[PDB]
Amino acid sequence: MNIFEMLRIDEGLRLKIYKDTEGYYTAGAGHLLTKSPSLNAAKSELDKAIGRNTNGVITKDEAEKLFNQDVDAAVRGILRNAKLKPVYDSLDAVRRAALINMVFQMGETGVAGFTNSLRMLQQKRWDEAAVNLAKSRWYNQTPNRAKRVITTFRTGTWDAYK
Ligand SMILES: [Cl-]
Ligand SMILES: [Cl-]
Repeated sequence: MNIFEMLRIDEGLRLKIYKDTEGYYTAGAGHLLTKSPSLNAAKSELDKAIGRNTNGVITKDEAEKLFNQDVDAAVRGILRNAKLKPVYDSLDAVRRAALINMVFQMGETGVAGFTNSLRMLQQKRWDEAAVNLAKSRWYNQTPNRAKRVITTFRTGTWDAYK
């Protein structure tokens, strides 16, 4: 298992514009297009991201390319973030993937906000961090996925994904 396979299970991969769990226009593997309610604006962003008039439809290769870029950007976002970097550096490989997943889903800013959990993860207090992470809108809105990421941070294994 790895970050790509992990996120592939969490986000899926749709070749048409769709609405995410929050009702926003997205495409591919969780690639957010816009928070605006306009399909047009969505199609515009998609074409600009792909580099062609897509008409709301992309191929698998195109989806995968967006996916790769998005994973690379999450990592780089983590490394550039003063609050995130230190945590990431302190973790083992499986847990780093869990942190990438959260960032991919909620953005660098969102995650940097779990101040207390981050401190706990950095201290390797696994069970504590898991309980703290669960007291959040994130867990209440997308519980199954949150459970999967949380168990990952708790156990340091891919069990929740196998
Ligand atoms: Cl883009
Ligand atoms: Cl869920």
